Amino acid sequence: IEMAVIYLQKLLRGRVVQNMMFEGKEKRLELILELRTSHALQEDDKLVK
Amino acid sequence: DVESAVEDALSAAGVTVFHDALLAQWNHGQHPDPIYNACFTTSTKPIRLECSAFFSFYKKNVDYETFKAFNDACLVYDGRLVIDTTFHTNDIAIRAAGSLTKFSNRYYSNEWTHSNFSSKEIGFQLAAAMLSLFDPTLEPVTEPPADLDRLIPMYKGAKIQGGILPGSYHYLHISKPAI
Amino acid sequence: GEDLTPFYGLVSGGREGKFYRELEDYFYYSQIRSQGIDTMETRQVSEHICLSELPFVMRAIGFYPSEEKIEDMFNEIKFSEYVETGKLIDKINLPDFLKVYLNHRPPFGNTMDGIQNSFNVLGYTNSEGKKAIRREDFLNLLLTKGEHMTEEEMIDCFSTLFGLTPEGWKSEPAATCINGPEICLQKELPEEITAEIFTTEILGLTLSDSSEQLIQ
Repeated sequence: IEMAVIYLQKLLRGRVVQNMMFEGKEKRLELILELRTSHALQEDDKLVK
Repeated sequence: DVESAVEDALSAAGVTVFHDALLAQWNHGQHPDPIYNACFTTSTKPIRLECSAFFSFYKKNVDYETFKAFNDACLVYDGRLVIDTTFHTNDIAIRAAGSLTKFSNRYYSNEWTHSNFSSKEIGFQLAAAMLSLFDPTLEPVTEPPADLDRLIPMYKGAKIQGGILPGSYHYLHISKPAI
Repeated sequence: GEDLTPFYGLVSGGREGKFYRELEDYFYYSQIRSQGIDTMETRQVSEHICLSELPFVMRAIGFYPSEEKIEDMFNEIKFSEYVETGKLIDKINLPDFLKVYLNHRPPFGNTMDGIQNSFNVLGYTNSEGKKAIRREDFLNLLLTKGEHMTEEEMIDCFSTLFGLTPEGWKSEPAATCINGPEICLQKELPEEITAEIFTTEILGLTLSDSSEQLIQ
């Protein structure tokens, strides 16, 4: 019972938080894109950048 | 030489001159309004001073209120406001210029900005660009080539600063844009 | 081969898939979150996220660790280097974060099955026989059991999921909203709730089934 409840709680919390992050990423996307223009994340920095 | 001249004029006035210091707290921990007494830190010693009134010229900045109003806009802000070298913001419909503005890092010239140049030359060329959207008598013009996106083009309109100085001197200084 | 090549191969579209770019953005966005969205300085970012962001990024990609899983992963990162260095460490790099995700994630896309099982344990079979839960019972259980929720927290979550609030919840205020969610708890949620309804609420993603036959 408790693990089933945790399963639901997990899916609720995850969905809420992911929606927060994707939304924020939209507004910031212009900022984010320019940041990527400047410099890059370590893997894709090392090859791609 | 001129700085030394001004400093000697300040000596003859008896103005109280402090290099190196940094602003420790007026009214320390006591209620700040009004100020009455002030402290200054230094490389070696405490300072205290008596301050009926306090005038700031510490740092120019974008206004906090307007900075926030921009960040609400989600116009790209990198501590100063981001444009291409043809004044486009991230909105095709919104464009910006003057020392509040700065170019993408790709230009690799975060030292070089509209802050560097004359004001008038900036406004004049910005208007010339924006007229091309408005004016039917010149032909309508394309969006920039990326080849322009490669560079900040060298303006030349000299930048003026000028002042009257302690002991009733006049002062005038003009510059080529530079780091 | 070697280096990321196997793990890249595990990611759909590897180094150029729209998924992979979507993930990479979250590393930057969460770096901004760690800096704070409001700052007057130059922005700065480099290689790393700070571990509190890691649960946020993981959820942002689309995998849903429990609080216990979060604790486990923080232990994993802190201690794994510990004995050689002597040190706690809390700056994680993308390549290792990717390894963590790939190990921790469900071994495919996320699946209905645990949802069905959870309803099947919790619910009665309804008039249609479907395993189903009554709205107030469902809410009360979600607060009381499992890992506990505050009532106001749960109300905020529901209001967000229905989209009653302003979005992102991370720059501009809201408090005019929350009174609406009180009645929305009745008006939004049906009296009987089912896996079908709950998954329609959580998921726009039709999490279609995986395949294997080519895999060695």
